[PDB]
Amino acid sequence: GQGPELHLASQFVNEACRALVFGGCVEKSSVSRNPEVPFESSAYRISASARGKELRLILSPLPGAQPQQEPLALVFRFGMSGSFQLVPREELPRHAHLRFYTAPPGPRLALCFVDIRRFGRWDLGGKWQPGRGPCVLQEYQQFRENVLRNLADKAFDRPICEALLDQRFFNGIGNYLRAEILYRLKIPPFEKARSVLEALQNPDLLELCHSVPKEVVQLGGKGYEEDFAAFRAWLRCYGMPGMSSLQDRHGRTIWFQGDPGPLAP
DNA sequence: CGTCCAGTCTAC
DNA sequence: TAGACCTGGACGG
Repeated sequence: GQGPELHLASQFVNEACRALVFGGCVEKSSVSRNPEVPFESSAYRISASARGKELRLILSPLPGAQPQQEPLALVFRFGMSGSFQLVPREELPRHAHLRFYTAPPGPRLALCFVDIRRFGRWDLGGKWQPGRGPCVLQEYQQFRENVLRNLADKAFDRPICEALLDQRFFNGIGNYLRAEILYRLKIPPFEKARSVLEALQNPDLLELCHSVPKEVVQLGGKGYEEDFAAFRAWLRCYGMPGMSSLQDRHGRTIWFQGDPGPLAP
């Protein structure tokens, strides 16, 4: 996921787990090379929040939960294939690498971090990855100033479609989003980042870095395969017939119309 | 069958 | 940076 997927997952966790109570340990799959989660509680609630391409779960024990314990936070990055699912306890998906189990009475469910390709990671702190800029979805004003007040940075030397994946500055922006955003303004992908942003020191590029991911979040769907049909209709550029497409210098495909721009490999 | 396609993260 | 890290779906002999 990119920002909208992390945001929708955080919403899913909060809605699904709102009236659930978990107990037991946090079971990690043998196959997963991420950390064991050292947390056991007779009774705990799960909640989520998102910031850019990161999701923080908090495990919060109830009054009286044994053993006595402070709440524990985990931060996930999803990679290419990461998702949350709430399934029956006996019918865990293939590639569920982290499971939290409901306590009884009522049906015995499992909240699972499911990650086919195992690119997703998690950490025992609750701290956002330092270096990551403000969330384009929830911290717009901070994200926007953080760009304009650092155009001198060597990252803005690169073409605009490469800078747009720099998570120090576009925390939440992924491959489909850079395609869709530039297509709305018809900005050539291999225009020089500093030149495109100096030109605004009309929704502009930084406004669309907020508003376009927001359009995806308001669509809902995406696991939270039917409300993928809507999303695939929503795309105007990325992967769409009669669209130009090159590799950026890190070998990532950028979709666009017409003029590729001055720095085009 | 077979090949190619879909965000970090860390060590050269 | 450039390569590694993984699985499954899509498309082609």
